[PDB]
Amino acid sequence: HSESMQALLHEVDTFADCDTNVLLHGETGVGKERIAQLLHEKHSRYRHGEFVPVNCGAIPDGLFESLFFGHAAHKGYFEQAAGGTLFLDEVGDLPLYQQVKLLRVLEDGAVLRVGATAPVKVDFRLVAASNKKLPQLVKEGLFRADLYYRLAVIELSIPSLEERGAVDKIALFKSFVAQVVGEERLAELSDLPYWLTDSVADSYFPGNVRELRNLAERVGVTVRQTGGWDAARLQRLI
Ligand SMILES: Nc1nc2c(ncn2[C@@H]2O[C@H](COP(=O)(O)OP(=O)(O)OP(=O)(O)O)[C@@H](O)[C@H]2O)c(=O)[nH]1
Ligand SMILES: [Mg+2]
Repeated sequence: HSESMQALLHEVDTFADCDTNVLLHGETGVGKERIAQLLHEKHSRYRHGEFVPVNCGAIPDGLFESLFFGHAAHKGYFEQAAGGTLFLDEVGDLPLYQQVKLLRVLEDGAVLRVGATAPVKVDFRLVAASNKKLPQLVKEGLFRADLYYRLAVIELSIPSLEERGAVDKIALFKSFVAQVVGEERLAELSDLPYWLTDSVADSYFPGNVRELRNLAERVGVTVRQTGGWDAARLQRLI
């Protein structure tokens, strides 16, 4: 890995095993959910519960209540993350009202299942992630200051691929390709063409590691289904 990743994983080593809330920063596809899964499985207690991922930017207002609090039957995300870790991706995309309901769950430590009269305690580790400048959203009143100061305790910054550099881009590409083709079959084929890795290293990935994994999956499947490195087929993919 590069220096950015080693520093980041060092932060993870320091801060994984404790109950404090974590806020992850980074562009789309840098690997924020992977980091949250790391934090989950390096927690000594919460590792035994479920990892519950939630994209707050794909929840329609009509279903927020059902999806988060459940029904008296449906189990919401809070109760699904009992003894585990809740990953709140795109937390900045929450509307203000849903921000307030979340902060009230976080402060009181309980949820009311829709259609119930007694609230039920809840215990989970909170990892939230955003790709936006949350403090500046708070200055504009698009994000609530109470929720922010409750979320933004352990802050981690996940580097982009352009920050990680060409050596890390090429190593990620190669391990993804090897995972798609099989290291043993890769051994029985020609070497990976140099123009391919050069092209990878000199390309900008807006989608960061998601986009790069997609490219390596297309490459690996082409190789797997044709039995070699077709330069026309591969060239089409760049
Ligand atoms: N091997 C490996 N895979 C990685 C690494 N970083 C990211 N990935 C993978 O690349 C993809 C990135 O997806 P996520 O981790 O969910 O990305 P994200 O940053 O949460 O994206 P957003 O949902 O847009 O915030 C996944 O398939 C990850 O497992 C890395 O350092 N090593
Ligand atoms: Mg995600």
